[PDB]
Parts: sequence; C-alpha cells; structure tokens
Amino acid sequence: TLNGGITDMLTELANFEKNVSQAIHKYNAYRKAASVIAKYPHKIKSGAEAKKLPGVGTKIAEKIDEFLATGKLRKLEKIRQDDTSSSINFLTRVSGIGPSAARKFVDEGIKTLEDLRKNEDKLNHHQRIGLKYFGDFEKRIPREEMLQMQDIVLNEVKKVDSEYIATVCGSFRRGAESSGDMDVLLTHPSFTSESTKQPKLLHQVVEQLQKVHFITDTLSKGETKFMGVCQLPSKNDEKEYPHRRIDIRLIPKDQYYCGVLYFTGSDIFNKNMRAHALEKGFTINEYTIRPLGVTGVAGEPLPVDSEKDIFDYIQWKYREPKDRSE
DNA sequence: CCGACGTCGCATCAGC
DNA sequence: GCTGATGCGA
DNA sequence: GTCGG
Ligand SMILES: Nc1ccn([C@H]2C[C@H](O)[C@@H](COP(=O)(O)NP(=O)(O)OP(=O)(O)O)O2)c(=O)n1
Ligand SMILES: [Mg+2]
Ligand SMILES: [Mg+2]
Ligand code: NA
Ligand code: NA
Repeated sequence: TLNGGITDMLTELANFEKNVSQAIHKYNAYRKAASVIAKYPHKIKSGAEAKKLPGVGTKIAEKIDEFLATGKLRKLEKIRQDDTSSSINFLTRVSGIGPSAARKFVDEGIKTLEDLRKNEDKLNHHQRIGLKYFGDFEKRIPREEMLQMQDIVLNEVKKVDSEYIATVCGSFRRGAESSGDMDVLLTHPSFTSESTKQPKLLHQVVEQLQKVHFITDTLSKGETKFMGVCQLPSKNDEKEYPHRRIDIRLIPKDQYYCGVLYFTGSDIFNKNMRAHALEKGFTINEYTIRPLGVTGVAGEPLPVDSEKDIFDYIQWKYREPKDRSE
C-alpha cells in the first residue's frame, strides 16, 4: 500500500464513471491507472513522476498533484455530496442492480436499503437474492474458509462422477489470503470441443451441492455457467457462516488451459493480456487462442498444451498465477 | 490530434 | 416461439 | 481518460 491514497481515489473515480456517468472507457482508464500505480514500487512524490507510467496521462497526473498537496480531491468531494450520484452509487452495490436499474430506481424514489426492502416486488430474481444477502456479499472470505469450501466442492463433485475435475480459480488460485467469492472451473471427459456425450453435466453437480445444502440460492444457470450462493455448514451452538457467492464454469476438457487462464484472472490482467494478443495478431477467449488474418477475422484454434503455450504465442514471458493480480 | 481500447454466458425484453 | 439487442456480471 | 500511428 505504498500509494494507497492515490489508488483508492482513482478506484472511486472509476466507480463513479461506471455507475453514474455510465462511461465504461473512463472506468477502464481509471482502473488501468490505478493498477499500474499499485505495482509501482516507489512512494509517488508528484503527478509528474506518475505521468511517466503508461495509463497515467495529464488529467490523472493533475489529480495526483492535488491529492498529494491536500489529501483530498475536490471533484470527489462534490460527488460524495451529490444526492443522485450517492444514491446510484449505493444501489449498484446490490448484485443484479447495474447503472441503468439504479438510475431507474432513483427516478421512482427507491434509493435506500429500506426502500429496496419494502419494494421487493420491483426486483428481478437476481436482484432479490442480492438484496437478501447484501450484508454477506460485502464480507471477504478468509483463505482458511476457502479451503473448507474447496474440500466440500471437490468431494461432492467426486461423489457424482469420479471423472469430473473441479479446479478453484479466481483470486484463490492466485494465492490470495482472502477472496471476494469462490470460482470453480469444471471439466468432464464427456464434454469436449467436439461433442457433448452426456447432458446435464453442470446440472448434476449443482443438484448434488444443493442436496447437501452447500448451494443455497441460484442467481443464474445455463448449460455451462452457474452463478449462485453457498454456505459452509456450522457446528452446534455456533453462529452461521455468511452466505457466499459462487460461480461454476463448465469448460470443454480439451480446452482447459484457455479456460483456467481466463478464470484465474485477474480481470484487468485478462483485459491487458487479450489486448496484447490483438497487437500481436491473435485473439484469446476462455476456449481458444486464434490468429487474425489481414482480414481481421479469427482463423483456426492454435494448439495449446499448457498456460505457458498461450503466453508463448503472444511473446510474453510466463507469469505464475500469483503474479497475475493486476 | 483520432480511433480504437477483451471476450463471452445468462436473464430479460422488444419486435415479429 | 424465434431473433437480436440490452443489461449485468465473470 | 490515455495514447500510437
Ligand atoms: N470483467 C471480468 C471479470 C472477471 N474475469 C475473469 C478472471 C477473474 O479472476 C474471473 C473470476 O471473477 P471474480 O470472482 O469477479 N474476480 P476474482 O476471483 O479474481 O477476485 P475476487 O472474486 O476475490 O474479488 O473473472 C474477467 O475475465 N473479466
Ligand atoms: Mg472470485
Ligand atoms: Mg466470481
Ligand atoms: Na503516462
Ligand atoms: Na450491482
């Protein structure tokens, strides 16, 4: 946290632009600047020093000057005092409520936690669950609890079919001492890029985890992606664990390396890596890495036998998961 | 300066 | 019901 | 908001 004050300011600006201004490219701009500054190993002394870094331009340099001199940013101080901005910024903290819905709710005079709770019939299913567990979803998950959760998921998955492989990804795989949620990558030999020899492969696992009361709620669910809620079991006379977000992603087994690269993140790392790929004449998704012809159309999937192979194509030196937390 | 600036899954809706 | 666009999130 | 061509 060498430059915590600065990165916090930039993150709050990013959130404002995303949630209120609905300007995704400014949100992206601020987050890149925040990220490059976060990994800068010097305590920043000026906006000039910061401007040297890629992603930090004139405007953010000027803000860093103001922040260093005063400890505040007038632009943010005003935003914090704005009723519409503050309301919209709050409502978007509910999972399922984005920038559009938040502004619509404010229009209708729904703008506090209390208002949401007395207007549950105006929320869609995802939003209703997000409201239910608003408190819990704000809390972080200790790695110790993540390990307990991993143990349950892997063992229950094994009970269904021993040929499943479940891999916890996200911040957990990057070695984080705490995580915002649990991300699970799932493969099974019956589901490949070439065919699906067994239906309900994701559904069966979800079902089993519901059966043992680990999964408690469902935000969304399709053939390959589950977004939901889970909870560790507690002992006698013990206060219950908080409910936690869990995502499960079924990926073609022959496409594991692209899938695990994607689901390990970070999100900024993926954006930066996929951007670099384009510059080098490739495109990367959770399934494949493909070349781009002079056309601009993706060609055929290139051979991949490790995460490192993907780095090799775009001429990046390999980076272990723990070094991908951008 | 100016056009690009990651990529996709699921839920929901408008139009037909 | 289908198609395609939009919102939201990973 | 930043910046490579
Ligand atoms: N916009 C996004 C968001 C996430 N992702 C990919 C990699 C992320 O690590 C995988 C899981 O998303 P996530 O759970 O929201 N973030 P992550 O697990 O890294 O951190 P926390 O869950 O601890 O907050 O998202 C992405 O590629 N683009
Ligand atoms: Mg996560
Ligand atoms: Mg997640
Ligand atoms: Na710069
Ligand atoms: Na939200």
